Amino acid sequence: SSDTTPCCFAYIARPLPRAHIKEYFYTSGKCSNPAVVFVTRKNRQVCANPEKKWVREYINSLEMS
Amino acid sequence: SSDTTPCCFAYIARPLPRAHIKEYFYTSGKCSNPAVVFVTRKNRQVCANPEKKWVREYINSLEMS
Ligand SMILES: OC[C@H]1O[C@](CO)(O[C@H]2O[C@H](CO)[C@@H](O)[C@H](O)[C@H]2O)[C@@H](O)[C@@H]1O
Repeated sequence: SSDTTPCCFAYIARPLPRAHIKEYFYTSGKCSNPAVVFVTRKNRQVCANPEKKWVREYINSLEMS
Repeated sequence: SSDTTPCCFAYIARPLPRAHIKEYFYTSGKCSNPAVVFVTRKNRQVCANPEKKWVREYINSLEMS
């Protein structure tokens, strides 16, 4: 794209409360870091590390319904 | 909110209409590519090459307020 695209340069260090998260997306593969961005129920966006167990677990849960 | 950072990975190929732009900013030094972002009246964030004459001219005009 010739528009900006979001990248993550820090990850949240501890799990967000699951119940506060309603969506996720992956940042572009063009970014220097892989990242998951969780979207909260107050529509905040939070960067997280795909390598972490809780992150993969949250993703699996979000795809379950 | 958001802890993502906007980055640019391609530049618009032709000059944006000057009339459509309401401000600019430089992308973060965290991003791998240097870029100017022109923000349009409808809030597009368009990436532009800081080396191009039209980009520098537009910046200079925005700084004149
Ligand atoms: O139009 C969608 C998309 O394009 C950007 C470009 O970075 O993000 C994409 O990057 C990768 C391609 O490397 C794709 O996974 C994916 O479509 C996007 O993350 C971005 O402007 C836009 O989101």
